[PDB]
Parts: sequence; structure tokens; C-alpha cells
Amino acid sequence: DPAALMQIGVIPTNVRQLMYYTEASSAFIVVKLMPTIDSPISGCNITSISSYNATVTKLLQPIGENLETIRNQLIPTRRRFAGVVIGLAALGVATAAQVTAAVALVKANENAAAILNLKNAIQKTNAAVADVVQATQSLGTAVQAVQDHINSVVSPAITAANCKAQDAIIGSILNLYLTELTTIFHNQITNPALSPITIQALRILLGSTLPTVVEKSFNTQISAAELLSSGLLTGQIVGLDLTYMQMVIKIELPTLTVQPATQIIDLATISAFINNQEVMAQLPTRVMVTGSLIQAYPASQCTITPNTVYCRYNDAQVLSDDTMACLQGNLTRCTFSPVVGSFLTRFVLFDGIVYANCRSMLCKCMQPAAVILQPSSSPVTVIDMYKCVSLQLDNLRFTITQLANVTIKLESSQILSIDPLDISQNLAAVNKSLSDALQHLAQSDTYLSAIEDKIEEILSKIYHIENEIARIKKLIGE
Amino acid sequence: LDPAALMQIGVIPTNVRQLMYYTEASSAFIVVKLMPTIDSPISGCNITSISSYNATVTKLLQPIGENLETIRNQLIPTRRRFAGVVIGLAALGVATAAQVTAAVALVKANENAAAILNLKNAIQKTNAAVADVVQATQSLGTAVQAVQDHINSVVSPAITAANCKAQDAIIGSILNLYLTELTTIFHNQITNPALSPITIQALRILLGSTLPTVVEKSFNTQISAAELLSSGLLTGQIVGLDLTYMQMVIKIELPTLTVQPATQIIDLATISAFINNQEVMAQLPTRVMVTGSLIQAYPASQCTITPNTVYCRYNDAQVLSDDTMACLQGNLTRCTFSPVVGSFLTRFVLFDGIVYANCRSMLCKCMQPAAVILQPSSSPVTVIDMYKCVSLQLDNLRFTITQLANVTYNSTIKLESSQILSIDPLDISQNLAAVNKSLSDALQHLAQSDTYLSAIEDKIEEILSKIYHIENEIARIKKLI
Amino acid sequence: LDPAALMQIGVIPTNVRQLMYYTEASSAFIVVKLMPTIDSPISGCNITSISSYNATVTKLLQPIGENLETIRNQLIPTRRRFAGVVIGLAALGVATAAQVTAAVALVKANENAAAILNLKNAIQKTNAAVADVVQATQSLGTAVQAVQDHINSVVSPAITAANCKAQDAIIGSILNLYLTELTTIFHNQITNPALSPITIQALRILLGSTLPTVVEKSFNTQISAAELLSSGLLTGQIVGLDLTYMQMVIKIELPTLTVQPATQIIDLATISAFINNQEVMAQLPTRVMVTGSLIQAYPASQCTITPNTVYCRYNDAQVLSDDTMACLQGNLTRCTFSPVVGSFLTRFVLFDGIVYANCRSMLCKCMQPAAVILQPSSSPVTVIDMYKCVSLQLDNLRFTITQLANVTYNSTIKLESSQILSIDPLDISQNLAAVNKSLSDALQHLAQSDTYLSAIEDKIEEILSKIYHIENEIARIKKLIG
Ligand SMILES: *[C@@H]1O[C@H](CO)[C@@H](O)[C@H](O)[C@H]1NC(C)=O
Ligand SMILES: *[C@@H]1O[C@H](CO)[C@@H](O)[C@H](O)[C@H]1NC(C)=O
Ligand SMILES: *[C@@H]1O[C@H](CO)[C@@H](O)[C@H](O)[C@H]1NC(C)=O
Ligand SMILES: *[C@@H]1O[C@H](CO)[C@@H](O)[C@H](O)[C@H]1NC(C)=O
Ligand SMILES: *[C@@H]1O[C@H](CO)[C@@H](O)[C@H](O)[C@H]1NC(C)=O
Ligand SMILES: *[C@@H]1O[C@H](CO)[C@@H](O)[C@H](O)[C@H]1NC(C)=O
Ligand SMILES: *[C@@H]1O[C@H](CO)[C@@H](O)[C@H](O)[C@H]1NC(C)=O
Ligand SMILES: *[C@@H]1O[C@H](CO)[C@@H](O)[C@H](O)[C@H]1NC(C)=O
Ligand SMILES: *[C@@H]1O[C@H](CO)[C@@H](O)[C@H](O)[C@H]1NC(C)=O
Ligand SMILES: *[C@@H]1O[C@H](CO)[C@@H](O)[C@H](O)[C@H]1NC(C)=O
Ligand SMILES: *[C@@H]1O[C@H](CO)[C@@H](O)[C@H](O)[C@H]1NC(C)=O
Ligand SMILES: *[C@@H]1O[C@H](CO)[C@@H](O)[C@H](O)[C@H]1NC(C)=O
Repeated sequence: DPAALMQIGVIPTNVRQLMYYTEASSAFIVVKLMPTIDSPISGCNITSISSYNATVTKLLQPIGENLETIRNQLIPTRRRFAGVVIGLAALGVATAAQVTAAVALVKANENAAAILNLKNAIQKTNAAVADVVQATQSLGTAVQAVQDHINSVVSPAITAANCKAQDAIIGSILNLYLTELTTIFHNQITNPALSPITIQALRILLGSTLPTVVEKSFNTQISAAELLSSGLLTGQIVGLDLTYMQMVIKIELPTLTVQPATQIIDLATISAFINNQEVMAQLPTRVMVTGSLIQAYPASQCTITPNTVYCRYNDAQVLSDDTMACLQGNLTRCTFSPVVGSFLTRFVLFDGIVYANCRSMLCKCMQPAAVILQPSSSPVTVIDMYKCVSLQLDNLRFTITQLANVTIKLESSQILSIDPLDISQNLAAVNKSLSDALQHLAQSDTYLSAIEDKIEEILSKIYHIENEIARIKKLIGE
Repeated sequence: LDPAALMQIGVIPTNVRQLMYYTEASSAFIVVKLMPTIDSPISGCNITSISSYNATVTKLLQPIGENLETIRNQLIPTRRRFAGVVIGLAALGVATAAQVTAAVALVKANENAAAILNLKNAIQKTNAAVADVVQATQSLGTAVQAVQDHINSVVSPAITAANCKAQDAIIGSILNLYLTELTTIFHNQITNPALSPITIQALRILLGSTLPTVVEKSFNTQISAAELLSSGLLTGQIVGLDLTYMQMVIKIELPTLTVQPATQIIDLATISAFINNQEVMAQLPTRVMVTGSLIQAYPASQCTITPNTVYCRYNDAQVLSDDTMACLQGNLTRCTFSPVVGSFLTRFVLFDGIVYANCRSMLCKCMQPAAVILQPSSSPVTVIDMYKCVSLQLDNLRFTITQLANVTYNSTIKLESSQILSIDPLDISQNLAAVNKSLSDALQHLAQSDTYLSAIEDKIEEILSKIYHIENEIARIKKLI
Repeated sequence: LDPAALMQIGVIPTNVRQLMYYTEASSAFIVVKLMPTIDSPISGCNITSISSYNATVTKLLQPIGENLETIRNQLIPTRRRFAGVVIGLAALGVATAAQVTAAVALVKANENAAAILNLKNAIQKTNAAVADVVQATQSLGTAVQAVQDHINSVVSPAITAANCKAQDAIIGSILNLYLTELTTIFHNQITNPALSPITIQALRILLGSTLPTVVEKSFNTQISAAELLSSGLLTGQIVGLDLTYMQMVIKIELPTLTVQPATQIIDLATISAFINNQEVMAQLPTRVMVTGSLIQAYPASQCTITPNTVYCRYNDAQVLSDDTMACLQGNLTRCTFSPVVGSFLTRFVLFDGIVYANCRSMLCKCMQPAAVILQPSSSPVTVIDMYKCVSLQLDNLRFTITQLANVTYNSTIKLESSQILSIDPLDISQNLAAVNKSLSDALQHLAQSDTYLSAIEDKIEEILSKIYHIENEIARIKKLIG
């Protein structure tokens, strides 16, 4: 919490809010894998069409078989899903996510079936994008990623002359798409039908259609530029027909809300100069604060904006008692690893002010023409208008115009290395010292046990002396 | 053999696969014709983009070409018909077993590669994206040209002073786009580039829309082109090159897998658990190989995975510690738990119809017997089969449970809080510094302690003396009487 | 300096390369026309795509523009001609050196930027993939349109109400593919988007089929277009942008390389060895920098590598521990080995004709001199040169050794078993917990040995007291008797 933690060299670089998922707006798409070629054909065969159909069908066999095993067999069983999830054993061993996704799958069964009910019209229609319609109502959108390119190249008629050439252009168009499909449909998981469709997969699958579909299916105020460039869009396969080669995907757009009393701070670190060496604090690069509570929170899998971080689920990791204390101001509990600093990690601008390691890097001020030096008592030296106005950090001059407002104590036992190999070597060293301490103990024990025995002899002598003084005292005393 | 009943700790076997080794392999030769054929007549015009493309690509292939020449037409076959053993390997400088292996293969494919480049003229004259290279009614391999179909599509029937500007432009963006991708594969960084493996990813860039056709046409295997294209099975290596004709000969190889008996590759996932008053997660390898009583960490990140099989070139196993083995072998007092920030996605798992959840860290609201499932401290994880709940609700997710478990909680769980620690470097280093600090005090305390000891030795020599004199003084006083 | 007698340990030098520092960098400007030119006449027809593409590419470039403004158009130049001062940096909020460095370079190029962004119309109205930007017999750089050629092939000579739907479809997919790729480069995540660098990856997406042409045209160095495109030497930054004309001015920068006199960058590979009865591997860094007697880990993950050279903008070196340095310098008693599961691929190496192999873990069968090479426990690795074997066979691999080794240099290999341990975090923590348990017992046992020490000192104090009385009587009975 105490950002006064930048005396050490760790500077906050961002403060975003945390958004969670409340509900989701959806849309159904039918990916038409086989394009429409309705021009008459005689005395000629277009082999590429056959091959594409065969290779793609085999490629989709796992998704299909999984779909049947789950859907068309153990959950909706020759009847109509009424809301009770049954036979989840069908999934074998599944994660919470997969189980969640399976339920969503059966819940979508009725819509997927409505759309697949029109598979035939969808196939006969030549179109890159098209509204799947049933008597005055839109079920969703039907897309075919290669249709436009195909229409540009197909001959109005395919005769025995055209043949060779046509089978070639259609061939390369289909095969290129096929190849990209190969990139997305690999049979490795047990329930592939339940794997999420990423925006990258959607791009491959929908080709040049993605933009059009993105707008056509969502009415939110969010622009098509955001949906495409961010990672909010995510979909899942909800239906398949291998004969018409049509895949029904359900796309989803999250409805993000902000979680109160929670911030997600980014921490960067410049090299400090402590106890005679260039070092760098060792802390998480992204933390989450909720009052006094602090967790590590890298949103590598979340969508990040300049002022917000939207995450599917919580990815927080617990920090160590020593780490927290260090973030909460207590700098004697931090940890610094030595480093080979460079220009890029020796300084940083922070709202006009510049924080830098002037001990490791030459902070040669120009206007005041005075070379800045750094007290061995200060890890990092600040630099505002007061200390300079036109500073020059090796090959880079620039003015300074702001002013910064506002006890140090660092033990060299805080300067360690956090590297497996390095740690194991120190561990070995510590262990050898424990072994020396144990030997010292043995030596020590042996000696004390020897004194105890001499003490015994000494007592046996005191007695005899004592008794001898009692007798000699019987020739003059009682 | 790994009590899978290590599930009481929250680790669940999510997969069991067979391991497969690569006995032999089938291969085929491909000639990548880098220069498109253009037959439409040219007159009163000069397509320059073709000149540039030729120049840039020839440079980009100089390193591979030079290397290929040095090894081949220079030192390994020694420009003398190979015999059976390789000679002159010092030519490679420093090489790894994988590279030497490839070098040996290079010279072995020497004969075939020659046969193919021997037809570089015909191969180049022929306009075709894919064509069979033939000699004496035999097929030596396949000839591909990734852009041909596209070029053919755009190039006009006759190029003339009128077209020139527009034709050169389209033929240019086409060749240039290919060039860019190609420039993404051939970067000279190593000392022996001609020996670097060609991946399916590079193979795709190199062959373009031609890949599916080639894959099908090169092997007859039962495996489908879909498996071949979508798996990582296929691999290739350069074994021929003619910079003049810009034709690169490549040898593609498809393995012939075999099931190594008595071996399984198990995937291990962990849900969080509640132990000694904290939400923790067991720390173990995520993928182990098992053979008898031997367990090794087997991260097959370099292999081809199937729902039932794992196949690798060479095993990438890692040895596990005695404690970690003890743990997976069933001795839970040896496992290691790290505290974690649980979430819905990590507090339960479905295992063949029965659920396994951390009902302390999560609200397991049973719906049928309408009760809140309470998790006793002596259970880091609860099991929920039909007998405990026929209708369960887990945070907005409701489902039925109609399968019965098989009681094996015969032995109570013995777990010490010392098993709960962080396995993260930073955290480990801090702990080590604490340990060391504690030991340094002891080492100091022993040094001072070593002083109160030197004092005793003294007060003892004093006593032994005063005693020696008191004895003389007594016998003296005694002899006087 | 670095006994390669580190080879007796199975760690071998695979590459020695020179290091190179980036001195000066010759630049060049590029104007990216994000909108193609359709000159053919249009009648009664709305090419819908041109509108949509435009609305989208624009909201996409808003962040880069908005930010690029608050910086250039509002807080560094300030409605006036720059004068080498750089004020108002506070506008960047918190910014790193690389960013600040860029903000400087931005305002510095502002002049050339606006110059180009002043020939908008000439650029827009012109129809070409690659167009030289000129102003009074001078090249201000190059203007480029990634999709132009393609569009020209497609676009009909005259777009009518009959061609419409058809044309809007072809043109529309061409633009949308490009738009999609652009959606891959321009996500708004940072605070100063405009400052983020442009990679050859981003560059490729942006200029498409143009890149090879632009590159060769705007640089006259000895480096071939091939290398500039294959390596990672090229970089650029967004200097000028105009949302209305959809033109982005970019500054491509090609670095001038300068060798660091003494430094050398060595790559270390390790084969398994057989030490204290088990197969293991030495735990050293993979790439190190060596200058005289200083050694640092040098992972040039970013840098541009060549068979003989390594060029980086700034260092990425890491400090090595004393034990690691001692090991790298020949003191093998300080190295660290980890038991491993060996494989063919990691059991041997060819070093200038001579093979180095673990012949305990692998069967080193000599073919010509016909014999099986045995490796004594004392040799963690064996060296097979021509003197030992002419034709060797390492299962399936059969080759000839024609070189001789002379590195017969002798030095006793002293290796303690405490050098064989795991470097895996989980394993380290398990070991640290055991060391802790001992430290724990030692401390309790110490508590006790502190109790005796007091009790011993107690009976001593007593003895020394009884020796008082006994001493007075003997001095009394000595006088009261004379
Ligand atoms: C068309 O050609 C394909 C092979 O290219 C063949 O399998 C098919 O039988 C031919 N057409 C039919 C259905 O007869
Ligand atoms: C795919 O080929 C099969 C024959 O194997 C045929 O029944 C089916 O209609 C084809 N699908 C399409 C959409 O062409
Ligand atoms: C900061 O650490 C020191 C010792 O490491 C401790 O004495 C102090 O109490 C800690 N911070 C506070 C005041 O809680
Ligand atoms: C510590 O040293 C002893 C012998 O000196 C050894 O048995 C132990 O393995 C070493 N360290 C550990 C616990 O790894
Ligand atoms: C054809 O164009 C190339 C460059 O594009 C040029 O080098 C050559 O001179 C031209 N034709 C000739 C031989 O004049
Ligand atoms: C590529 O250019 C070279 C010389 O510039 C020429 O010899 C060669 O014929 C061209 N490509 C081919 C093999 O047609
Ligand atoms: C498990 O480990 C304990 C100590 O960690 C050991 O005493 C016990 O024998 C092991 N389990 C059994 C009974 O094999
Ligand atoms: C252990 O602590 C001692 C003093 O407390 C210190 O000298 C030593 O460097 C520490 N261990 C290591 C080598 O990190
Ligand atoms: C073309 O269509 C778009 C939307 O479909 C519309 O906004 C635009 O006004 C139309 N063309 C023009 C500029 O009139
Ligand atoms: C982009 O759209 C704007 C208005 O929507 C228009 O002024 C501009 O001409 C379009 N792009 C260009 C520069 O052609
Ligand atoms: C190598 O290490 C040993 C102990 O591990 C040490 O005694 C020796 O001095 C070191 N090498 C030399 C001779 O510097
Ligand atoms: C060492 O053991 C003691 C108790 O057995 C414990 O308090 C300490 O935390 C353990 N090691 C460390 C410093 O983590």
C-alpha cells in the first residue's frame, strides 16, 4: 500500500479497476464450411471439392463424436431437455469449466436444432454472410469465409475445357482455408466439443466475415473495433452436422460491472544501490489491493484496458508474510537481487519528477551544470526542478518542470539471489554450516560430560579431606 | 502403484495414455520450386518485381546453400560415392547428436536429391502448383510451387507495354508476400542451418495451399491427411538446393509409432483442499510416466498427444525426488501443499459422475436432501456421490448426481502443517534466509557458550590445585602429630 | 580464461560470437495509407464496405491518436516550433526510460512528420502501393498502401448499379481481412500507446506485400534487403497520424553496429555425465558474456544473432554467483550436477571431429578397431578421437573419426556427492524443510546443553565454596596447634 515504497525503487505505473462478469449477451452463428458453387458442370469433375469435404469431415470427427456422446446420447436422451442436468458421467473426468460448458450445451440444444433445421436452405444460399430466417424471425447468422473469393473466380459454366483451371483456383482457395482449419482443430483433449473458441480461432473460422458478423450480432454500445481487438468475444460449439458441414457456434459478449473497493496496481522496479552494489527489489509485477489485503494478480488471461482489468475468474496468488510487509511500507523486510543495470532500468519519469539510480548511472545535469551524486544512504535519488531543470542521462537531454513533496535502514542480509541454482547453492552452504554447528555441539557436549566426571572425582577428594579434618579435629576438638 | 486414492488430497488423474516410440519411418521427397512459371508472352515490357524477388530470395538462401555445399559437395561424401560410414565430420565444427544424425541423413539422401535436381530444367519449365517429378516411368517425388495457382489466376494472357505497370504490380505483391513469409522461416543464426529441422509450421509457409495435396500424395499410410496436417508428426530437412533454379529439395518423414508396453502417461490435476485451516493445493508434476514402481515427471510438451496416446522422438522424462515419489506412491505425509486463492473453477471436478469438491472453501448446497454439505476438518476434500446428494447446486450451477462411489477412506488422513509451504523462488529464498538467520544465532551462541567453557576449565585447574595443597597441608599437620 | 576443461564435465562451448553495440541509427519515414484509392467511376451505388472499414479502422486508431495528441499537439511542442528543451513530460504520467526516449524522438521528428502529413491529398489522390513522397525535388520518405495492388486487380473499370453488390463484396473482404490483421496490432492496453514500438511483425501486417519494397528503397546500407527482413534489426515508431485521411506516419530506424573490443559471447551446451554412480547434467547458464575475468549470464533472447555476431540495444546480462563463476573458471568442485534421465540426443557431441560421450550411460561401440569403449567411474565423460577409434557406432549412427585430441592436459577430478542435487523449486523447498528440521533439533539440543552448562557452573561455585571452609580450618588448626 504505502507508495513511499519507491525509495527502494519500486514505482507504481498503473491503477486500474477490477471488473467482474455479471451476465452475458449471446448470438448464434452457423459456420458453413463448404462454399456454394451453383454454376452448371458437365464433362468435368472438380476433385478439390471432394477432397476438401473428406479432409474437413475427418478433421471434425472428434468434435462430432464428442457432441454425440454428450448431447445426442446421455443428456438429451431421445426426448426434450426440461432443465435437469443428467448423466454428467458422460464427460469422464471434467473440470468445473467443462461441466459448466456442457450444461450450456444442452441449454442451447433447442436453438441449435432450430438453426440446423434450416441446414439445407443455408447450404443452397450463395452468401458470405446471411440472416438465418424462419417465418419472420432471425435465428442467427450463417457465414462462409471463402464464398466471396470463390464467386470472384468461378466460371459461369464449368465444361471439359474450364475443368483443369477451375479445379485449380477452387483447389487453392479451399486448401488454404483447410490448412488454417488444421491449425485450430487438433484432437488432443477428451471433450474437445467443450473447448472454448478464442477470438483467434474465430478469425480463422470466419475469415473476412468476422467484422460483419461482430456488428450484425451485437447491439451493445461497445464498438466493433473493441470486440475485435480485445478478448471479450468467446464462443462455443453448440451443434454440428457433418453431412452439410455446418457448425453452430454460440458467441458471447460479457456484461462487465466494477467490483467495489478493489484496485489492480502495476509495479515496475528500477535498480537501487544498496550496501555497495546495484540491486533490484523482488516483488510481484501486478498486485491487487482490497484495503489492507494484497494478492498477486497477473491478468495474463484477462482483458486489460488503460483504466480497467476485466477477468473471467479470479487468478490471484497469495503473497508471503515478508512480501506483504514490504509492500505495506516495511522496507527492512524486502528482498533485493543484485543486477547488471542498464540505461532502461536505471530511471523513470513519474508525473514530471524523475527517480533514478544516480550512483550506478551518471546523472549529469546540464542547465545547473552540476553532476548529481548519490548518498550511500539513499537507494534512489529523486530529481525535480529544484535539483535540476535540463538533465542529461547519457545521450538523452530533457527539461524537468515539477516539484516533489515529502528514515532508511537496509541490512545486506536482504540482498540475495532468487534463482533456483543460486538458491540451491546457498542452501548447500547453510546446510554445511548446520553441520559445523552440530559438530561444535558434539565437541561441546563431550567436554561438559568430561567436567561432570572430574567433578565427581573432586567431590570424592573433598569428602576424604573433610573426613581427615574431622579426625585431626578430634585431637583438639569434640 | 500410485494410489489414485491420492484424490483425498485433491489431486485427480484426468488422463491415462499409452506411450509410443518411433521405430522406423517412411519418407518422400519434395522439390519446392521457389520461382513461379510465367508462360504468357512478354513484349515491350520488363517485369522487374521478378528480378528483385529472385535476388532477395537467393541472398536469403545463401547461408543454407553454402552450408549445404560445405557439408555435402565438400566434406562428408568427399565428392566420392558414399560407402556406408560417414567421413569428415570435423567439417561441421561443433554439432549435437541431432545435427550429426541429420548430417548422416543428408549424405544418405544424396543420391535421390541429385536425381531430382537433375531435372531442375523440366521441373522449372512445367507450370503447375503440384506435379510429379518423373524419370524412366518412376516418381522421384513431388514438385510444388506455392504461388503458381494464384499467379496463373492474375497474370494476363499476354503481357505487353500496355499491361506492364499493372502486371508487374500484381505479380509483385504476390511474390513479395511469399517472400515476407519465407523471410520468417530462413534466418541465418546457427553455424549449420542446412541441418535445422523443417517444422510443419515452416512447411506450411513453404508449400502454401499445396500442403494438403502433397501430404496425401506422398504417403499411403492409414493415417488421414487431417491427422498428418493437424498433428506434429510430419517433419522435414533440406537435402538439396540449386540457387540458380531456386529449387529446394526437401525430405519429409512420417514416423511409424509403436506402443511401449507396461507404460502409461498420467495427467494429474489438483483442485484446492482445506488443510490445517487454509485453502491449499497439492504441489506435484502435472504429467508423470508410470512403469511398474517407477514414476517420472513426463512433460510431453514436445510430442504429439492423443486422447489415448503420447508419442515422442526421444523421452523428455525428469527424475522426481524421494518425497514426491513417496507422495504419489501413497504417503500423504510427504506431499507438499501451497496455500492458494481458490475460485469456482478450481474447487471441484467431476469424476465419472461423482463430484470432488472443497466444500469448506466453497458452498456445496445440496438441493435434494436440501442441506448445506459440511466438510469436517479431517477431510481436505469431500466426495459427493448419489448417497450424499442426488441434486447438487454449486454457485449457480445445478445438476444431478446419480453414480455411487466406492469407499476407500479406510485410513484417516495424517497431515502436518509443515507440509504447507510456498514453492515459489522468492518465497523459498526468504524462508532460507530465515533458516540461516536462526542458524547464525546458534553459531554465535555457541561461540559465547564456548567462553563459559574456557572459564570452567580454569575454575577446575584452580580447584585441582587448591585441593593438591590442602592435601599437603593436612599430611604435614598430620606428620606433626 | 574459462578452462574448456569444463568439457571433462560434459559442458561444451558450441559458439563463440562477438558482441555488438548500437551506436547511431539511420532512419526513414513511411506514410501508411490505411485507405485504398478507387478511381474507377461509381454511379448509383454505395460501396458499403469502404464506409464500415473506415468507421472501424478509425475507432481503432483513436487511442493511438488521442494519446499522440495530448503528447505532440498539446504538451511538448505547444502550438510553437520546438527548441530543444522538452517540457511538460508530466503529461506522460508515469513513463519508462524507453518511452521517455521515444517521446523525445517523437517531438524531434514532429517537423518532418507534419511536413508529410501536409501532402495528404497528393498521397490520397495518388493510386499506388508504394509512392515516393516529394516536395520540391526532395523525398520526405515513402507513402504506402498495403492493399492497393489487390484492390486494383479486383475493382471493376466502372462501378455501376449492376456491379455494386458484386464489387462491394470483393472489395469488402479485401479490406476486412486487412482490418482483421490490424485488429491484431492495435489493442488499447498501455497509457501511452503512441510510444509503443513497432516490430517487424507489426510492420509486416501494416505494410503487407509492400515491406520488401519499402525496405530496399529507404536504406542504402551494406546490409541486404534479405537480412533487414529476416533479422530483427528494423523497428519504428508512430510519429504522425491523421484520423480523417487515415494516414499514419512511421519512422523506420536501421541501427549502425559497433563491436565491443574485448567481450565475447559463448553458448554452453551440456551432455550427461556419469558422476558418483549416476547419470547427471551440469547446471550452468546457457549463454554467458566473457570479458577477461568477468562473466555474466547473457540471454540474448531479444537481440539479433548471427553465426559470428550478437547485437543488442541494451544489456540483458545477469550476475552469476561465486560458485557458478568458480565453476565456469575451472574449479569443478563448485559446479552443480542434477540427476537426469538421459537420451541419445543428450549423451554425446561432436567437437571439431572429436566426440565427447557419456559411455557409461550409452553403448559406445567401436567398429573399425572393433571394441566396446568402457568408461571408468573416474571419467565423467569419455573423449573418443581417432587414436581410440576410427569407425564409431552410437546405436544406429555410424561415422568416422579422423581427428586427434591433444588436450591430454591432466588435472585430478575431485567431485563430492554434495554437488549432485536438484535445482527444481519443489525439490529445493523439500530440502530446505529438512535442513530446517535439523536446525530445529540442533536448537533444542542446544537448549539442553545450556542447562548442563549452568548446572556444571553451579556445582563448581559450590565446590569453590566448600574449599573456603576447608581452607580456613586448615589455617586455623594450623595455628591453634602451631
Ligand atoms: C470425382 O472425382 C473424385 C476424385 O477426384 C472421385 O472420388 C469421384 O468419384 C468423382 N465423381 C463421382 C462422384 O463420380
Ligand atoms: C460431403 O460429402 C458427402 C459424401 O461423402 C456428401 O454426402 C455431403 O453432402 C457433402 N457435403 C457437402 C456440403 O458438400
Ligand atoms: C518491520 O520489520 C521489523 C523487523 O523486520 C519489525 O520489528 C517491525 O515491527 C515491522 N513493521 C511493523 C512495525 O509492524
Ligand atoms: C547436508 O549435509 C549432510 C551431510 O553433510 C547431507 O546428508 C544432506 O543431504 C545435506 N543437505 C541436504 C539436506 O540436502
Ligand atoms: C529488366 O529489369 C531488371 C530490374 O528490374 C534490370 O536489372 C534489367 O536491366 C532489365 N532488363 C535488361 C537486361 O535491361
Ligand atoms: C534468378 O536470377 C538468376 C540471376 O539473377 C538467373 O540465373 C536465374 O535464371 C533466375 N531464376 C531462374 C532459375 O529462372
Ligand atoms: C510416510 O512417511 C512417514 C514420515 O514422513 C514414514 O514414517 C512412513 O513410514 C511413510 N508411510 C509408510 C507407513 O510407508
Ligand atoms: C547466512 O547468514 C550469514 C550471516 O547471518 C551470512 O554471512 C551468509 O551470507 C548467509 N548465507 C548466504 C551465503 O547467503
Ligand atoms: C452507405 O451505407 C452506410 C451504411 O450501410 C451509410 O452509413 C452511408 O451513408 C451510405 N453511403 C453514403 C455515404 O451515403
Ligand atoms: C474515412 O471516413 C471519413 C468520414 O467517415 C471520411 O472523411 C474519409 O474520407 C474516410 N477515409 C478517407 C481519408 O478516405
Ligand atoms: C576450488 O574449490 C575448493 C573447495 O571447493 C577450494 O578449496 C579451492 O581453493 C578452489 N580452487 C582454487 C584452488 O582456487
Ligand atoms: C522450521 O520448523 C519450525 C517448526 O518445526 C517452523 O516454525 C519454521 O517455520 C520452519 N522453517 C521455516 C523458517 O519456514
